[PDB]
Amino acid sequence: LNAVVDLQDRNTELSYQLLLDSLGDRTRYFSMWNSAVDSYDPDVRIIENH
Amino acid sequence: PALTDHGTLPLRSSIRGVQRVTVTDARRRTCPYVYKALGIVAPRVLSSRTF
Amino acid sequence: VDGASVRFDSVNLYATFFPMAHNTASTLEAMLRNDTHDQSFNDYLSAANMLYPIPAKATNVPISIPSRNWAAFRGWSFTRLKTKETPSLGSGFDPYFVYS
Amino acid sequence: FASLAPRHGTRPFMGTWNEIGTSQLN
Amino acid sequence: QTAVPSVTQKKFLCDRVMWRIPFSSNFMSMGALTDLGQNMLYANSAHALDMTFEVDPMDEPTLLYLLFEVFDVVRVHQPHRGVIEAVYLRTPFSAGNA
Amino acid sequence: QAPDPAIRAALQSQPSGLASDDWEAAMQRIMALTTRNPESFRQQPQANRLSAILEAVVPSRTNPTHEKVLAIVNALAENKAIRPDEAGLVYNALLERVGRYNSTNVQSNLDRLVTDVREAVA
Amino acid sequence: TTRVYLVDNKSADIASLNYQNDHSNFLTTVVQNNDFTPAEASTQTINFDERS
Amino acid sequence: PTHDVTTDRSQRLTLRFVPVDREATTYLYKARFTLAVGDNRVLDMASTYF
Repeated sequence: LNAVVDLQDRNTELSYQLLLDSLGDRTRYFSMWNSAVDSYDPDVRIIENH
Repeated sequence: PALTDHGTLPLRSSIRGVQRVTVTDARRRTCPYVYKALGIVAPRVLSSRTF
Repeated sequence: VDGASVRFDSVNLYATFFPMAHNTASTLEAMLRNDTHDQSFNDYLSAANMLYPIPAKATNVPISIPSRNWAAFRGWSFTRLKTKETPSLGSGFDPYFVYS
Repeated sequence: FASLAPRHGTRPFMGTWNEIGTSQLN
Repeated sequence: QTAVPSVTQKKFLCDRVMWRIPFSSNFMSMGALTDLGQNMLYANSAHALDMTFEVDPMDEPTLLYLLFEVFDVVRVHQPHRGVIEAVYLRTPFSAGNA
Repeated sequence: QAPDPAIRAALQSQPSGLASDDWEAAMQRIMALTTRNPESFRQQPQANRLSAILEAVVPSRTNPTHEKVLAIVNALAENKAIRPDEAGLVYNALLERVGRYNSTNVQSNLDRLVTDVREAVA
Repeated sequence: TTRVYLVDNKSADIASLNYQNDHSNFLTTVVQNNDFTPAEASTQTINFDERS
Repeated sequence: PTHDVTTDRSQRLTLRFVPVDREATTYLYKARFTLAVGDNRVLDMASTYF
C-alpha cells in the first residue's frame, strides 16, 4: 500500500530548489549532488556602459 | 459490444482522482484495437474492521 | 532533434546506517511505533500550482476559481512563464517540448 | 502577561526580560 | 553644451524571484497559520475567488504560473514491521486523508 | 528498586502533555478552574483554542493495545527473561499475535497480565 | 451506495496526462464536479470510511 | 496571534500629507505640514520621508 501518494499540481522539483537556498547557501558548488545554481553575470544582464 | 458484469470484490478505502483502466490480453500486453472501453463500480459495505 | 540520448546501464540504491547500540535501537524502535509520536513532514513550498494560459498580445487576463473552503490559506505567489519553456510533466514525453 | 505574541503550538514564542537598548560611538 | 532635449524612461528588473501577497491582516509574517486564514478554520463556509491580472502586450504566448500557499502535510504510521501508512492532507485545496 | 513497568510503559507511550485520558485536567484548563493560572486558556489563538474545546466536549476513542503490550515487554526485560536488545523483536511479535487473534477476551486477559506482571517484578 | 464511472475523457486537461496511451491503457478522472476544470478536479479524492 | 494584534475597523496603511504652507527664497526652501496622527493608533517617526 503506497506511502507516496502524489498529486498532479505540486512540484517537488521547485520546492527542493528553494529549500536548499533557505537551508544553507548556494554560492558554493557541491559536485556530489551536482549542485550549481544557474546564474547570469550581473554585468551582462544590466549593461553598465561606462 | 460485449457488455457483462463481475461480482463484488474488495475496494480500497481511499480513491485518488485519476485512476488507470487497462484491458490487456493473455500475454499481458495491451490490445491496440480497442476503440471504446468503459467501467462502472457500485461500492457497498462488506464487513467491519474496527470492531 | 540532433544530440543523441543517454542510456542507463546500472541503477543502484545506496544507503547509510548509523551504528546504534542495540540496547537503545530497540528502545527507540519500541516507542517510535505507538502512533502518539510518529513522524510528520511538510513540503517546503506548501502550495498548489495552477497554470493559466495568456494569449499573445493580451494585456488583461481574468481568472476565476470555483468556490471552496479556504480553511488555512497562506497567500498567493505568482510569476509569468513562457509556454515554450514549460513542459507538460504529465506522461513521458511531451512531444511538443522542443526548447531545452 | 500580555500574550498577543506569536505561538509555538502553545507556550507563547519568546522574549528576554532584559533587552530594551544602548549604543554610542565609543 | 550641445545636448538635445530628452525624455526620461524608467523601468526595473526583478528576476530569480516570485511576487508574494501574504494572506494576512497587515501583510506581516507572525506565524505559519495566518490570522485571516485562522478565522475560516472551523467555519464551513466556502468563498469564491476572482482575480484579474493586467500584465503586458507580449509577443509570444505565455502562462501565468500562480501558487496558492497551502498546508500539505503527512503523518507516517508504522504500527508493525513492514507496515507503513501515510495520511496526507491539504486544507485549502483538499486532497483527502489517503 | 526495579521501576514499575506500567509507569515506565506510560513514560514512553503517552503524550507528555495533555491527551484524551487527562479529560478532567483538560476541562479545568478550558474553564479557568486551575489555581495555578486561570487566564492562560482565554489568551490562546482561536486556532488552538477551539481544537481544545472540541476534543474535551467529544472525547476521541483510542487504541490501548500497544500500551498494554509495551508494559509486558518492559516487564519481561526486568526479569531478564529476554535480552534488552530482543525487546524490539518481542514487542513486534506479541503485537502481531494479538492482532491476528484479537477479540474481547483477548484484550481483557492482556489486561490481567499487565497487573499480574507488576506484582511479579516486585 | 453510489457509483463511479471510468469513462474516456477527451478533454484537453485530461488528455495532457496520457499523451501516448490508447483507449486500452488510458488513465482518466473519477470525480466529476460540474464547475471544477478536469485538471483541477483530478486532484480531489473520494474517500470512503476506514471503519469498514 | 488572532485578536489583539491587528485591527478590524477601516484603517489606512500609508498617508500622504500635502504641504499646508510653502515659503521660498533664492537659496532657502521651506515647507510646512500638519502630521495629524489619527486616534487609537500610533505612528513611528522612523517611517516618514519627504
